[PDB]
Amino acid sequence: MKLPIYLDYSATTPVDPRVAEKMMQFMTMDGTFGNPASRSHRFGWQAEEAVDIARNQIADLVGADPREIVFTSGATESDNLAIKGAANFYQKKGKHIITSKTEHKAVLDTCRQLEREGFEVTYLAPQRNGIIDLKELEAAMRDDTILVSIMHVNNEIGVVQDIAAIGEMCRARGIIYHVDATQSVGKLPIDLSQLKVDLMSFSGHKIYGPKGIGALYVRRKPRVRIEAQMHGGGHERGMRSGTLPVHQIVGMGEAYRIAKEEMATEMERLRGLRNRLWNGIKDIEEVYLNGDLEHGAPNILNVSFNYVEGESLIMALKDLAVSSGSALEPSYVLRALGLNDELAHSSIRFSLGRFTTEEEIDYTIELVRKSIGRLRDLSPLWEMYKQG
Amino acid sequence: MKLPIYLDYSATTPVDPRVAEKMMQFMTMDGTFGNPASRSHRFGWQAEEAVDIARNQIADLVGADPREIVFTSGATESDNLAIKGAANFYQKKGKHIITSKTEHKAVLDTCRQLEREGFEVTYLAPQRNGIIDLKELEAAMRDDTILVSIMHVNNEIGVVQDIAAIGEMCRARGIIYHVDATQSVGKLPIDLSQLKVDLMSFSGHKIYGPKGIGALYVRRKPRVRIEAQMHGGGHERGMRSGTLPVHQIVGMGEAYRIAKEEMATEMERLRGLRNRLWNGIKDIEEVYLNGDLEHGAPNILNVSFNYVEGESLIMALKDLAVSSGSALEPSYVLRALGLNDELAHSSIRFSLGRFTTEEEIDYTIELVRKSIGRLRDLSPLWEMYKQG
Amino acid sequence: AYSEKVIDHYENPRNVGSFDNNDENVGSGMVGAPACGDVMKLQIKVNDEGIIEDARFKTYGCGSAIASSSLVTEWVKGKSLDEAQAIKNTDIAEELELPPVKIHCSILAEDAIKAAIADYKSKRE
Amino acid sequence: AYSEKVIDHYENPRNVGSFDNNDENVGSGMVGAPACGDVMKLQIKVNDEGIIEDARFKTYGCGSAIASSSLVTEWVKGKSLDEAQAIKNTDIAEELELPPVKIHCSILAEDAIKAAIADYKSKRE
Ligand SMILES: *Cc1c(COP(=O)(O)O)cnc(C)c1O
Ligand SMILES: *Cc1c(COP(=O)(O)O)cnc(C)c1O
Repeated sequence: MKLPIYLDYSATTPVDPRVAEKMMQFMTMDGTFGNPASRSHRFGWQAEEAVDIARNQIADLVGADPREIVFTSGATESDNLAIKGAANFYQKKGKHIITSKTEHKAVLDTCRQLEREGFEVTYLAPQRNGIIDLKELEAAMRDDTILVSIMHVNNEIGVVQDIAAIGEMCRARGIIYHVDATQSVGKLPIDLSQLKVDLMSFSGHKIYGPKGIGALYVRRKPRVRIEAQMHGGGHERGMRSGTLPVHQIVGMGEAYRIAKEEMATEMERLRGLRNRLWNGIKDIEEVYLNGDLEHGAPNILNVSFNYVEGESLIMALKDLAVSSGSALEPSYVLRALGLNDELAHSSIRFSLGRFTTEEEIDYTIELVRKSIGRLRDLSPLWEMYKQG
Repeated sequence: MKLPIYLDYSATTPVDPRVAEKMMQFMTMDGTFGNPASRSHRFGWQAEEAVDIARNQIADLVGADPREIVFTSGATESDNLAIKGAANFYQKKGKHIITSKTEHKAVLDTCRQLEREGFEVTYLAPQRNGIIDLKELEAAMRDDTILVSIMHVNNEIGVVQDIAAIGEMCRARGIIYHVDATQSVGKLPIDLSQLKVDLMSFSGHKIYGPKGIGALYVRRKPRVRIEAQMHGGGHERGMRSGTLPVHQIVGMGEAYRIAKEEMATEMERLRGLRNRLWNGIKDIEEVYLNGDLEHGAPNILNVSFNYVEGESLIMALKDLAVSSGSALEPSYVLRALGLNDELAHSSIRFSLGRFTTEEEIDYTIELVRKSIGRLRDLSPLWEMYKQG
Repeated sequence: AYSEKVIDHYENPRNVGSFDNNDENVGSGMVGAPACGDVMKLQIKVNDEGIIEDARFKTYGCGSAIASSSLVTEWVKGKSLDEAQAIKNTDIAEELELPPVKIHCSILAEDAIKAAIADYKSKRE
Repeated sequence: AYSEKVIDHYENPRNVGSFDNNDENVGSGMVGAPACGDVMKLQIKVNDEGIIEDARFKTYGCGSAIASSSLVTEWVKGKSLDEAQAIKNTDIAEELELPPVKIHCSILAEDAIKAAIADYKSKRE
């Protein structure tokens, strides 16, 4: 054992040892510490070669051309670059953008800014199960719609949108389609040679890579074009200027090479635990699953418990390191699903990972049963519910 | 010895061992790998505390309030954030910006973009010694000038602009003043409690920290305000959204704590070498110093050799890892100084550092004497010069 | 970010339960204050001719909110009608060392005890 | 990014120097081509009645540009006036394995030899 039990892999994941020891060789004076931009000597070249390896490692995992891989500082920057770059590029065709109310902040806040820049954004409401209704997406599309952004796996509830089907719809009407795939990379399979996705964002620290490094897939064929948001030398094919963080990039490339291998088995193991977990608590009187057990990420499970206050719940689960629908504002995701503020407040996001064990899932199962029945004993609302 | 000799510290510096071993403790599952944003458990807290330590370490080195420290991905992003954020904020007062033609690309390219956004930029030409004439800066200032950006130490020639004097001029006319201090941090002394500087950019990998991490000083008093360019949660006091790269930040904080200590002696040592180097080559018939031996950075030395072609020179110096005035374009810095394309082409930027030795400086001195006299023997221009 | 006393009272709340609302000896007041959407039910039973015999509570909110009403039931035992009447939220906050944010838990706790008292007085009749 | 042969010729250029421009045996042509701003001076002295005795060069440009004119002086030795006349830049580029970018070094090398020849023919008179 070892308390508290880390069940917050969706917030961040621990850098796999293999990822780290590879990074070390690109830092100190005796390692490969050079600047790839230095195109005039050995140091810059050796760094440059390591960069390419990683760029390919990342590309192979998603079935893309390494040239389509643009390096950023993380999924946040990627999301910003993707939606801002394209919107400013294809603005002459139109200024209307479509997206899901449940999108990660990096996307929503970007659209809020764009709105105040003159663009028009349509935030779509998802069904009670989090799934987006494609009929509604279609109705929202107009001749001047230029960009659509729907994420693969959701970071709060782990629901999986049919990005493939959406890609078709978009391509069909000639609309740029962006996918925040940060929670799905290395978990769910991705092949950009099949997928009609124009822009995709990944980070590393969600799949056991280092923080502060990400990538942005920009389709080469049919060519998708974006306006750089980071100027100063026109690096990354003039899409993202700035020195390439080699040791950080190596880290990513390596974590992606590992993902490609162990993703198959690992993801089905997590699915067994997640199921186990829900099994052990689904019988509790008024618990609510947020998302879709069937069609949802295998590593994320978000549930809402009725008649107990959000904060008192978190406190009761001192032994666990999870996340919640609290922040002076409940989770906007859970409220876009059609949960009232109270039910939204009292939600726990269990996120499993590499180090999770059946042993721990069992401990949590009991811990949750214990806490809820106890807090409900203190609850005067529970009583009123219990009797009329 | 050990060839080739690394004289390109201005491109990047090797992560000091102490910096690295501190970073390692914030990566793996047994270290402090948590997300600072996770405000609901031990993991997020321990990471959060380490972040603060580093934020202060950085602040103490420059004499600033840690709250004035905004984290970025590097000096490029800082430069972008600084100039873009303020320009979009204070745009109602005016849309005119002033800057030096010799500024790093991260600044210039930013202003090129802004120009195409509706702003008006005045790129000032420096004197033959690289120093900016303050009388000219003043003449350029108008009632609608809102921002001025002049860098401390120049990255190509290492000239030092009197940022203090400029700060006064700006504050006096109520103009926001930004300083790209990336080449000067941990080398030249900086105290923002004395300096009238409103915005300052630093990175880490120029002073033996990890790449892909930087900071942006935003003055608290008198309050300077900027519009965030990276949206998604309003982190860093709503100026820079995105997960804080702990291990990267720790790296910076640690490299700055080290700088504060060893900067005093180290910088005067480098000055001795740089002098030694120039001593050994200043006697060569037609060599030209770019910058100001007196008033210039102690670690950078950029010289132009006449009557030899740029590329042939670089090739001759196979044994050294330096940088040059080549890229289909000579160095715009050296051409803004008033050097013709040929003299600009054939320039070498020697940048010294932690590991540089007198032994190596001597080797370079002879190597340069050897090469130039040899290439001049092949030069038909040299002959025409030699005889009428 | 919680205080030690709050943890104690949250993890071991004193006087959980409820009284018969027609006990004649009992005055019950259930006050909530949507604004954060909490709600606590406190109620007493009085030693006829003044003094308070016993009280009980149930609550829904932070550990602070809980510890708040817990403390109150504890304080009220052995008190008078009026002695408990002049308790004042401020004192409850000081005791538990409540941060500015969770100050509303005191106000509410006070509301609760005062409301229970008023209920007792109203029934006699 | 340079080829082995280029390195050889750059580091050990063959036939560096210059001839007397009034040698009567010598035809000298100095051609440059601002466009990259290089310049190479090549000149020969001919074995009266056709064949070429010896040549010499000086140049200013890349290692490629240098190796280019170096090679040419080497090739021209023992050649004829016309044999050397039909050298063609392409052949020079193939030999040195020049990348698309440094192709201008061939064109120039050819220019140089052709210009030197023309100079010899012009003086006789
Ligand atoms: C965590 C997360 C992000 C943020 O990306 P960083 O690389 O952490 O800046 C963006 N999108 C999703 C879906 C995430 O889960
Ligand atoms: C290297 C450099 C930069 C770039 O900053 P990174 O942190 O390398 O992105 C900016 N300004 C100056 C003066 C530099 O020397």
